[PDB]
Amino acid sequence: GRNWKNFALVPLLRD
Amino acid sequence: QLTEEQIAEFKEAFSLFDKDGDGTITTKELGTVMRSLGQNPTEAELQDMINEVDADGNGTIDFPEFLTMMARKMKDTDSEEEIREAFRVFDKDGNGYISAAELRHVMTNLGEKLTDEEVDEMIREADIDGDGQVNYEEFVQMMTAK
Ligand SMILES: [Ca+2]
Ligand SMILES: [Ca+2]
Ligand SMILES: [Ca+2]
Ligand SMILES: [Ca+2]
Repeated sequence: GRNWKNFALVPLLRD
Repeated sequence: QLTEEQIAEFKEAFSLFDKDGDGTITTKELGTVMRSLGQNPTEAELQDMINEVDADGNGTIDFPEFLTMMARKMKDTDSEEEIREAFRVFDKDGNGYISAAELRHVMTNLGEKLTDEEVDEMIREADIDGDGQVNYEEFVQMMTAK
């Protein structure tokens, strides 16, 4: 029970 | 309907980048994080990343500008290609399952100091089937479901 979504998005920030 | 939980999560994510704790994210701080993930953004790309969200024109990202950056990116992530790319960042051995050990390794490489229990908590949150690991479908659900 700890949401990790923001970290998983980090490699995608470069877009 | 923004929750205290969501805010703390954003705060953790902000602080990952804001390594000196001065409350702003600079191009150098973004560069350091992306490089710890095996990417190599150029100076111009880093400047363009800040520019997309830099509302006060000051050249760095503050808290609400970081929130804007994240919200744009969440909205922009539906592609299997983008999600699969992120999945592979975490599935180190490529076996199709993110283990607690792999997530611990990536977190450590990022500079995030997490207890074993905190990492297990993260795997539990994304694990739907209860096998104790995160498969691709579960990772997708985590990314696109909110
Ligand atoms: Ca900083
Ligand atoms: Ca700014
Ligand atoms: Ca694996
Ligand atoms: Ca699972």
